[PDB]
Amino acid sequence: SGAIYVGNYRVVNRHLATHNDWANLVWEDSSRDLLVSSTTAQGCDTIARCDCQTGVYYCSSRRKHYPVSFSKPSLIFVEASEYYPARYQSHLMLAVGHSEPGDCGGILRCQHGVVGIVSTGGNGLVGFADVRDLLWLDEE
Ligand SMILES: C[C@@H](Cc1cocn1)NC(=O)c1nn(C)c2ccccc12
Ligand SMILES: [Zn+2]
Repeated sequence: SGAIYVGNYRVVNRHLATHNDWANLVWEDSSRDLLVSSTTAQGCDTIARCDCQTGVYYCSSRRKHYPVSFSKPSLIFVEASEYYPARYQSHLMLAVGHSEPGDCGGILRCQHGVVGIVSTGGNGLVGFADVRDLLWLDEE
């Protein structure tokens, strides 16, 4: 589990969105595994605006933050899970790192701020849904 709290937005994995998220919906995209809802309180996270390929992510199944090198956001075929059939996921970045299904929502960050959240994984890989292109998260 986990979310990004920037401005009056909450960014979560679409597959982990709650009824309150759907009832306060700002934007969602199944191909990216992302959903954004509105919040009453202002958040403290800031979004990175860059093309870094090194950063650190939080792994709840180890209670640890790990440094990683990761690929650029791309269209990748992801195997089936209980939340989606096997399909192409867009804006996804891969790295070598430990992960388990409940690690989704952990933040990946670089020197500039938050880069994205854990979305996919297995066999020593972890995949992150990028948010750096969502410029509107910084205003309104
Ligand atoms: C919960 C789904 C969401 C999903 C996105 O694309 C399709 N399904 N993801 C997973 O199944 C999953 N995520 N991580 C971090 C893993 C690590 C090891 C094994 C499985 C996974
Ligand atoms: Zn950066």
